Amino acid sequence: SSRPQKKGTAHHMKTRPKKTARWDIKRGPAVYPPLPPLPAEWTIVS
Amino acid sequence: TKNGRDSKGQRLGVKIYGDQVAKPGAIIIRQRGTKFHPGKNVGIGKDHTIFALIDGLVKFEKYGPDKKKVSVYPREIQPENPNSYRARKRENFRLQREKK
Amino acid sequence: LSPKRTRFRKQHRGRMKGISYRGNRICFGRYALQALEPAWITSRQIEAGRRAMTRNARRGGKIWVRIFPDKPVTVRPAETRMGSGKGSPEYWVAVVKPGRILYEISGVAENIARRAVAIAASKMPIRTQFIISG
RNA sequence: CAGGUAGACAGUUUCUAUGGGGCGUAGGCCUCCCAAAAGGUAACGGAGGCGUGCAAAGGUUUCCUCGGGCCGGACGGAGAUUGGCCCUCGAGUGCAAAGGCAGAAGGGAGCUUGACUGCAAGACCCACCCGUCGAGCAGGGACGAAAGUCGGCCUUAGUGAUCCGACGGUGCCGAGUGGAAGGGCCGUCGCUCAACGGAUAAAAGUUACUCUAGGGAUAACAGGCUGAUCUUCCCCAAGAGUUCACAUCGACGGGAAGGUUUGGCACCUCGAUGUCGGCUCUUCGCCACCUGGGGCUGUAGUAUGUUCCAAGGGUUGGGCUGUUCGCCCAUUAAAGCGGUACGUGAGCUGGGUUCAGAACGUCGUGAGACAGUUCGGUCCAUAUCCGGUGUGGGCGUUAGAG
RNA sequence: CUAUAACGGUCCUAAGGUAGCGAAAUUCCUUGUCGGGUAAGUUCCGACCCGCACGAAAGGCGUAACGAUCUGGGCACUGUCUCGGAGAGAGGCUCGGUGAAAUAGACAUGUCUGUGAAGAUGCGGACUACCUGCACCUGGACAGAAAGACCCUAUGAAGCU
RNA sequence: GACCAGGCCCGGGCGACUGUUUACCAAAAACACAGGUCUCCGCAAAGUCGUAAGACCAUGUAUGGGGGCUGACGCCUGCC
RNA sequence: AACCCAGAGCUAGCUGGUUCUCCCCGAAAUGCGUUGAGGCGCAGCAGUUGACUGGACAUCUAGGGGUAAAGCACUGUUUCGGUGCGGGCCGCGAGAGCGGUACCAAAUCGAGGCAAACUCUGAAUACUAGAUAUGACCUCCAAAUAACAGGGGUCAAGGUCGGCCAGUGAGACGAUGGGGGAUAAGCUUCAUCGUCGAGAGGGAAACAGCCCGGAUCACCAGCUAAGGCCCCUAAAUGACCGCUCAGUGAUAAAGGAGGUAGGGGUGCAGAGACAGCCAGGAGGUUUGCCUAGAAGCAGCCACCCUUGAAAGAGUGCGUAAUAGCUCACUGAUCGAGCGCUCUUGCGCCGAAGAUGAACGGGGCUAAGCGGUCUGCCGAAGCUGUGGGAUGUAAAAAAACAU
RNA sequence: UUCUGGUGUCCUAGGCGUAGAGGAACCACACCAAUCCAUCCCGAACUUGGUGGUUAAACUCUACUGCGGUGACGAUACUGUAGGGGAGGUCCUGCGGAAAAAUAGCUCGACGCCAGG
Repeated sequence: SSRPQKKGTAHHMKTRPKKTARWDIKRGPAVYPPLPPLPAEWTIVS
Repeated sequence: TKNGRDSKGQRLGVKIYGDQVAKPGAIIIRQRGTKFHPGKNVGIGKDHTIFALIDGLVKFEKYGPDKKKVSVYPREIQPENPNSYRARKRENFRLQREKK
Repeated sequence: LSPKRTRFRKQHRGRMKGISYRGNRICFGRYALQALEPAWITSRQIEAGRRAMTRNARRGGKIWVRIFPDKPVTVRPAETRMGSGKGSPEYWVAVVKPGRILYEISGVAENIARRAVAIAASKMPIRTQFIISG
C-alpha cells in the first residue's frame, strides 16, 4: 500500500470549501450612487 | 551503543558591526583565528580577539585577496537634530504633571 | 554500483529540487533516457536496466550509464526502534531530479533503441522518455 | 579500658537519562555538521579527541622558507645526504578538528626568565555560579643599538564550587592582665567529589509472601494511525516449455490494494477494556476448496492446468498435543481463508498476565531468578434500559361490531 | 574403502566426571532416530548417546509392599458422546400474605453509517419504530464490584540476604 | 432379589512405608521417619533463654546430651 | 511480624476537594541546574505601584555571513576515450643485453556527475544600528465660503530599570527549514510563524488546531468576509462561451486505450490519396555449409542483379520435403481526404472486505467541470440607534480609545 | 619640468610571457683584499676598504589579451509575503528582491612627499 490517509486538520486543509475560480475571487460588493442624508429622526414641537 | 552526544555550546562572532559607535575597550570581534586582521586604532587580543582603542566608528577594508581589517575612526559627525516626537513626549510629561 | 572508499560512513538524506539544468544534456551516445520525475534510483535498478538494455541490444552498440549513487541509505533493523546504529553497508541510492539523463545508447538503429531504452524503462520507479541527440 | 571478631542482631543505602529491562550505553570539557548566511538551538543524530605537555615547545632581537614531481652523483635502491629547475602555500604548528598563519603564528641562532608584584577605565558572555579580552599606571626588570615588546604557550579542550585540614609567612585577635594554646589574613597544597553545580567523611541485592499513594503522564490484551513485514493483484520480459516471452511458470526489477501475522507510535481505557484453546450459537467479506455457467489449453475423450462471472448452500469423523497451526488414517463434491475485542467466560470449562506449596537443570556468595520444564491450584451474579424471541392489554383505524 | 577413535602431542588449572545413569521432574534445537503399542500416538514404554545445562550423602543406581500421587494402555460397564428423549420432586409462572439487596447525575434511554479523546440511544445524514406490560436470553450500556494483585513512578513501607 | 455391600489387570516416574502440612483455592514428588555419617560436649558438660540470680539440659553422665546433612533396604559413594 | 491505647491532627515531592457577586488586566508549557525528570530555584512570559525615558509600525541606507541556489578552484567520490609509470604469459641452455604483447594499473588531458561534516562564488530573508516620515478626532483660521497650511485642545501607542507579588516549566496540530524513521505514522526532536490551549460566531454534514473572524449589552435593524444561490435549508432551475456521458462528479499509482474536444509537427493526392475485390509477385535459385529432405519457412554467412508496372535468398501459415494458401510492392474500377508522432482538458479500465445506501440525503447529463458579467443570501465582523463599565482623571457634563 | 630613485598610501590589486630601449646622471652586477663583523664550512649571504667595466643578470619605461586576474546586461534558479495543486516526493501563480556559472568586455595599476640635471 503505502498511502497515508489524511486525518483531522489534514482533512480540513483538503476538504474545506475553497472557491478556486479566479472570477469569483475578483468580486467586490455592489456600489449604488450616494444619496443625500436623511433628515432628523424627530423634532421638538411646542 | 551510540558514540555521540558531544555538543559544545561555545559562541563567538561579530559583536559590533560596521558604521557603529565603539567604546574604548569595546570588543569588536570575537573570532577563532584571524578572520579579521587588526587595522588601525584597534588591538589584537591574547586569543586573537579585536578590541577598539578609541571612540568612533568601525570600518572594514581589504589589504590582500581576502583580508578584512577592522578599523576605528574618530567620528566627528552629525550635530543637527530635526527630531520632534521626543519634545512632544517630554512636553506632554510637563503638561500632565501640571494638569493634575 | 558502490563507491570503494567512503569519506563518511553514514550520511543523512536530502530532499529533491527542481529541474537539473546541468545533467540534462547528451554528452556521448545518440539516444538517451530522460527522467521527468524526481526520486531515488538505487544501484539495483541500475543493474536491472543495464542488463535489460545490454541484453536487448545484444548484437552491437554500447550503452552509457550516466549516474552513480554516492550516498547510502541506512535501514534500521526490527529491534524496537530507537537508534540509527548500523545501516551503512545496506543499499546505495542515486538522487535523480527532472531533466536528468539516466541512460544513453549508441550504435543502435531507430526502433531497436526504442525497444532497448523503452523496455529498460520498466525497471525503474519514475516515469521517463527517450530523447534523440538534437 | 584496649585490640580482634559472627547479618546472631540493628539503623540504613542501593542514581538518572532511558528500551518505561537482565543485556548494554552515556553523564564533565573542546572542534565540525545537524543549526535553516548575527548569536543561540534539541534527539540513546553523524565523526573525533581531552583528564595534558614544554626550563623551552615561554619572552625578546635577528635570520631563513618550506612541501611535492623531474634531472645529476660505481656505496644508496622508488625513497637517506648533495646540486639545479618547475608548481607557490598543497608542508608544518607537542595531540582531535575548525579558523588562522609564507620573508609568517613554520625552521634556526644569541641573550634570557614577564611562566612578575600592586592593579585597572571599558566590553563580551550573560538564571545565578562562572568564564573570556583589555587600553592604561607604579615598582623592579629581560631582549634590542633603539623603536618598542613581554602579566606564559597561534587560539579554542587539559578540569572541580563550598565546608574542613596542612605547610610557609605576618606591624592582626589573644575571654582579668603579660604571654601561650588556638584562630584569622596572605601565598599555595589535598578529591577518577569522573553520576564531573559535587546528598554523607562512610553504603550492595531480592521479593511469585508482599503492602501503600499515584499514572494512563507509562507497558501488557484489545481498538486507532502507519504498513517496514505478511496476503493478494498488476506493469516489463532474459529465459524454461522439441520450434514458440505471454497453454503454464516467469529470473533482474517496478506499481498498487487490504489491515487478517510480526512489527513501529503511545492516541482512548487502568477509582479494573478479564488474555490463549475448546463447547454452544450467529452474522458478514471474497483474495473460490466444492457445487452452477464460460474462455484458453502443450484440451483426442476421461481427468485437467490457469482464468472470468457468481458468496445461495456446504466445507467430515478421528490418534497426538493446552493447543492455534501442523503431522497421520479413513474418506468425501470439497474437507477454503478471514472479520465480528478468544466473535462469543454479566452463556460454560483447561494451558495461562506461568499467583501463594514443591522439584530438576542452570545462574547467584546469598536471598531468590529464568518469555526453561513438571505436579497441585475458589471464578461471582435475582436484567433497570436498549437489543432479541414469543405473548397480551389499552387506544386508534371517524358509529359500534362478527 | 568410507568412517569413528584405541592412541598421541600442546595450552591452562587445584583437579579436569569414577561407577552407574542418560531427549530424564534435567534436552533449547526436538514432534532427535529406531523398535513396540494405535487405523492414525508432540503423550507412554524399550533402546543410541549430539548430556544447551545427570552424577555419587545438596547422595547415585535399583527394587517387593504401600499411595484420595503423577502418567501410559487394556477388560467389564454405562447418556460422557453420536443425539438427544421421557418421567418424579424443589424452584421458576399465577394468586393471597410478608417483603429486601447490590446499583443509581437526570433520563422523553432505536438501527446502520460517518465523525469525534481514534469502539456514540445523546453529534450528522438516512432508514426504521403506536403506547405500555408479562415470560425467557444476555450482545451492548467500555454493565455491578474494588482508588489493577500484573507494568512503571515514589529520593514510599516492610520482610529476607 | 430391598437397603447395605471390593471394580480389576498390565507398565513406568517420584516418595521406602503408617503418618504431618498451607483453619477459608495447593495434601503433594513437600515435612517427618527408622537407618547412616560428620562434628561439639568429662559434669562447676556443651548447647538454649535471661542484664543478673538462676532454669532446661538432667535429679541424666559419651551405648548419653546437642547440632549439620542424607533418608528404609541392596551395591557402592570417585578426583581436587 | 497480633490487637488496643499513646507519640499522632506522624509523614505523603501523591490523589480528591477548597463554598457569594461585579469590573479591569492576562499567561506559560521554554532555557539552565538538580540523587532530577509528574517536584523545585532562577531567568523568560503576568498583575499592581513607580522612576527614568521616546519610542512602536511603515520606507530607505550601511555592516558581518556562507544558508538556498550554484560550482569543481581544495578535500574526497565517480562514468567514458587517448598517451598510458608499471605487470600478465610465449619466451634464452645460463654472470644478459633488451626482444614478444588486440591484455590489466599509478600520472595527466578532454567530455562529464555527486557531497551535512567540499567551497572559486553567493542571494532572499533575519540581526545590530543609523536615517526619513503627525496616528485619529473637535475647533478656530487667509474680508472670506471650498481647499492647502497653521493656532489650540483631546485621545492612542513603545522600551529600560526597579519594589511587592503570582502562576507556568506534560503542550497539540497546520505551513516552511531540517535530523531520527522506511522523506511511514494524529510519530519524535528542534528553528520562525498561525490557531487551539485560554476563542465564542459563520463556513467545513457532524468535527480543538484548516479559511473568514476577534463575542460589553439590547433591536421582530441594514451592509458584507470566508463560503454559497434545485429541495431538505437563506439566497439565480441567472446570462453567455467550451467540456464530461463515467453519476465521473469522494477516492490511489505504474501501465494500456481508433473515448471525446482541441493544438503543434511531418507525408501523400484531380498525372485517382486511403479501405475492400481482382491480376502479377518471376529467372539464375535448392546463394554457399549441415541434414534423408532445410526448396524462404530447424538453423549458420552475407542476404545479389535481370524483365520490369513490381516482387523481399521473403510476412506468416502449411508440407516428410515439395507443391501450395498469403502478405510487403505495383497494375485496374468507383472516388476527395488519408496516414503517424508529441500533447493537454475531462473521461474509461487498472480500482476488491468483512453489520446496511454509507460518497450529507433526495437527486441532477446539470443542480457536474473550466472562463468571464451582474445581483442576492451569508457571522456575535462593520454600520445605525440607545444603555453599562474601564482608562484618560484628579468632582459632575462632554469627548476619544477600550 | 619631464626623466631618474629612495619612500609610502589607496587599490578593480595590476602579475607570467613575447617584443624594443637606458648607462650623461642614478640604481644594480663584476673583478682585489681582508683590519670591526661573519657564515653548526665557503667574504655564497653580511661588513669594511678600492680598481672602477658592462648591461650580461637585476631594476625602470612603452606596446600586445597568448595565459592570469577581474567581470557585465538580459535571462534564469532561488527567496520574502499572499495563495493554489498533489496521495506523497513536490510543483505552479500576483507583487518585491535577485543570483551563480558561462559569455561580451575591462586590466600589463593610480595618486603624493623630498634630493639632482
